[PDB]
Order: sequence, then structure tokens, then C-alpha cells
Amino acid sequence: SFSNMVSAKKFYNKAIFTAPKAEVSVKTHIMRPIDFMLMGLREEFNLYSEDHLSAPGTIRLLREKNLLPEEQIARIESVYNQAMSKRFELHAEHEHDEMPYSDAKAMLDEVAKIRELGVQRVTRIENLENAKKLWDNANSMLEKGNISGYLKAANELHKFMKEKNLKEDDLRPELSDKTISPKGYAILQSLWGAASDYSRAAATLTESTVEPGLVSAVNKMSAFFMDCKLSPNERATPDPDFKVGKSKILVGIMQFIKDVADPTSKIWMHNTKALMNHKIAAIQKLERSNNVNDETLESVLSSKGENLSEYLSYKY
Amino acid sequence: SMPEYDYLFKLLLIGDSGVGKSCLLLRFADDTYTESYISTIGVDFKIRTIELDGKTIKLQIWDTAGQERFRTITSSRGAHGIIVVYVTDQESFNNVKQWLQEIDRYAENVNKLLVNKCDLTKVVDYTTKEFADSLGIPFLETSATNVEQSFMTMAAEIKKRM
Repeated sequence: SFSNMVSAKKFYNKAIFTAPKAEVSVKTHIMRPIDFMLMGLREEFNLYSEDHLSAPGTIRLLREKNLLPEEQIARIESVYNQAMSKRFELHAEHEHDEMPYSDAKAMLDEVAKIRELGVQRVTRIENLENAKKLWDNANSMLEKGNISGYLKAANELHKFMKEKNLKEDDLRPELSDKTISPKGYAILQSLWGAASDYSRAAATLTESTVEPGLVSAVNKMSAFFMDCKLSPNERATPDPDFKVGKSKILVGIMQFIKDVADPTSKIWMHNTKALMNHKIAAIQKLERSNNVNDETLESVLSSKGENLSEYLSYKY
Repeated sequence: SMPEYDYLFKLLLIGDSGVGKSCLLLRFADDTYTESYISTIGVDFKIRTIELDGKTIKLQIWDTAGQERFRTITSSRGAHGIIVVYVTDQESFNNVKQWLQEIDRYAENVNKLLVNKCDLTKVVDYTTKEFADSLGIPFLETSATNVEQSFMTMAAEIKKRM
């Protein structure tokens, strides 16, 4: 949650502690890394028990909730136990915290793996910090009504997470910090409905592949932005007292499709970008008079420019 | 009536996530078409072609993307047929009970069919058929080829209506 993962990665960077130059202290090279490594696993997963706060308790929780691969948990257990045994063995003789080099051979080669779980963990946290930003300006574009930018940003968000191999679940915890406006939900609500309409409307007897496909793809992206904030089936709370113009947002979706569609992309007999323009003009023309309604918009959303006389009147 | 199909029946698949929708549209093929942007996110519909009365008919099923967030019913009006899915789940039927009624009140010529359990690992009975028959909607417990054949039968009721 708001359990600063910036600190979880502080505890992880501190554990990453590093190998010896040949000469190895059991405190500074092994037990200390692990104790920070456990506090890192504590702050990353918000590890809470109404009963932590113990090293075995923390290990017990990780197993209970499959928060980490078993092979990786057991490895932390086997090493912390061996460290425990060694500190005791050494405090019972003659340096009390330092041992010979060749004895620690097997232990350190298992600590190196835990350092690998260190970096792998830290990296994804850093990639999550970035995904926090990208989502945060998408919601910020949404906040100021600019639909052009919202769809551009939500796409940049999506592209990053695929690249850095992240999921909706991964981002949701550290988004407890921000909130989507109730009026911002009404925009998303509008965006959702217009796209849902458009996609089905554009499935016609001329063509039912490219155009609905594209429209759905826009709608999934807006849905993906939503999924990043909300849990499965968690309802959205819109402000019905504030509603965006359906014609305005339809043009928005249209602009966005122009920018992301291939130059080689074609809807039926026409180029996709070209048809978007034609459909943009037609609505802007409806907007310019006072003819924008559900019946009259549907006519545009469903057209494939099969009337070439009409389609070609816009060019000349 | 103007590429490789004559008629075209648009179908809504209204239902929440974790309800077991996906296992109905498994014998519904994904749209073969692809370009840069569609590739990154996919789509929220599936296509299917069947010979009927010697004519090619195209089914198009919409698992409307992000229905979850919005359960305010205005008219979201085009579809030739609406399908509502809910079985190894308590609240699944309870929520559907409000949707299926607010759909029936604001629709008609449109086909309706209430539905299943996937990942076979059941708190809802074969009557609790009773709620469906109250409004006049065919109910089915499914999953199989049995579910695909349940669609190719529904894709014949719309044909008789034209």
C-alpha cells in the first residue's frame, strides 16, 4: 500500500552484503543482509500479522501466501539457519564473528542467489515507480478533459508494462495514493459508452473486422487504465451531474485511431486515417449546425463511405 | 449482403469478471485480422460463420470491455441478441438478477438467453430456471460442443425474425 516501497528498495539495496575480495565475517556478509532482506520483504508485501515480527514468522507468512517461489523462500531459510549455527559455533571458541574462507564456500554461493532475488526485486520496483508516473499523467490528462492526451498517455502506460513485463495487479497497490475524480469517472463512463456504441455500430454488412476491432482496442485501453486502479468487479462511481458531449469524445476516439492505425490500414475500400477524417468532418458538421443526436451520429458511425459521391464531396 | 456473409447478428455477452464467460466463447474464433495497435491489446469480440438456409450468417459476440465499472442501464440498443452469464458462486446470480430485469424492462424483438462453470473445482440449483421463466428467458447450465450448439440454435431464432 502506502508502505513506502521506496524504503523496501532501500532495505534491498542495503542487502545488495556484496561478495568478499581471499581472506568472511558471518555478521556483515551474511546475517545482516538477510535481516534487511526480510525487512524488505516486509515492506514490499505489507507483511502484517495480528499475532512479522519474527524471522521465522516472516518466512512462515511468505509460504502461507505464496508471495515468493518456494525454492527461493527455502533458500533464505536454509542460509539464515546455517548463519545462526555458525555464529554460535564461533562465539564458542577462541574471532567470534569472523570465520575462515573455505568454510563459507557453500554459504556465500547461496547468498549470491539471494542477492539476485535482490536486484530482480529492486528492478521491478523501479519499473513500478515509472508505471506510477505514466498512469498518473493519464489521470492528469483526464482531469483537465483533454481526451486526445488521455488516450495517448494510457497507450504509453500500456506499452511500458508489456515491455517491462508488468500486470494490472502489480500497479494497483501503490495507486492507493491517487484517486480518479467522480467527474473523471463520468468522462471514462462517456468514453466507455461511445466506444461500446461505435464498435457495435461499425460492425456492418460492408465490414465488421477492422473498424470495430480498432474501436474495441481503444475501449480495452481505457479499461486497462481503469483496471490499474480498481479491483475486479469493483464498481466505478461517476458524477451524472457532469456529462461530456458524446460528439466531442467520438471525435477524440477518432483522432486517436488516426494516430495509431497503420498507413497501410484500410476500412473496406478506403484508407483508415482518411475515413477517420471524413467521419470527423461529418460530426463536426453536425456539431456546426444543431443536428447531433443518437440517430444522426449512428449514421456516421455505421458509414463506410459506400456513397462515393458523398465521400468525395469532402475532398474537393 | 455486401463480403463472405449475408446476414450479421450482433451479440452481447453481459457478465462480470470471474463469472466464467471465456469458456462459452471458446468455440468462437478470434478475428484473424491484425495490425500494430490491435496486436498490443486485442479486442472485446469474437466472430463465427454458419451456413443456414443455404446462406452464410456471421455471429459477432461482444464481451464488452469494462462493463464491470458501469452498471447504469441507459441503452447500450444495437444487438440482435443479449446473453447474460452467471454457478460455483453465491453473488453471481444475485447481481445478475438485477441486470436481467433492468434489461427486460428497457429493450422486444431482441433474443435473450440466461446462462455454467469453468475450472471444474456449485451453490446454485437448476430452479433457484425459476427466475428465468418469470420474465420469459431460456436458461441453460453448460460446460463442450453442447454450448456451441446452444448458439447455432439461437442463431436460427433471429433468422426466423427476418
